[PDB]
Amino acid sequence: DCHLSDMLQQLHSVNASKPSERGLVRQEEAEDPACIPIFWVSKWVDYSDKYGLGYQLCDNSVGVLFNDSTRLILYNDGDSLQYIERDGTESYLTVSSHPNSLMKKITLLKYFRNYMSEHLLKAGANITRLPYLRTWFRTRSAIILHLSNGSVQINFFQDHTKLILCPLMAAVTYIDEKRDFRTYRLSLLEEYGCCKELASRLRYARTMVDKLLSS
Ligand SMILES: BrCc1cccc(I)c1
Repeated sequence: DCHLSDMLQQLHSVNASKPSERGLVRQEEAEDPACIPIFWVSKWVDYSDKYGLGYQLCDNSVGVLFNDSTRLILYNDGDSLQYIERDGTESYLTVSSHPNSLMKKITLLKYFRNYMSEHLLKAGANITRLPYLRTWFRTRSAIILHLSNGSVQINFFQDHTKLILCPLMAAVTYIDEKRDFRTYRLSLLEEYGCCKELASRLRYARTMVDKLLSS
């Protein structure tokens, strides 16, 4: 299930502990820099009416989830490709080899790359295996991005805040409006509690991970 069940369990636990009602809140105490995620989606472009969803990961790699549920990933070296059919079957290729099979999808991918590079701002710019985008959807309030390493990222439209959930670390990273990165250990959030806004977004995240599992 790509650790969705695990993540669901970790969020029910933090939310059940009602961490914004704790009298003596020390959210600063729940931080843990040995849980900082390796990957997250730094930019994305929804062209899903026509071709699909383009994105860039923080390592500068660029991927597309095409409508046919195939994925093409261009590594940060500008040439090496990874290709995933619906089957999940992976294969590796290079741009320079010019594979006749994927000419069209390469061109599309380069368009997405071009657009993102010139027109979009990076997420989490001022801080320091290659997964692909498994699934995604968006509500009025947010886009939800589920990576194949189990990570779930939720980007909120209103205020530009972002959640990155890592079930393997049982951790949450929170990017605020001021672009500040903070990484928390979920269990420690139950103990030290947190602010009302991190709290409501974790309630929203549990509902969103529910939604992923009903599909
Ligand atoms: Br219709 C040209 C095109 C294709 C893929 C992505 C983008 I952004 C634009």
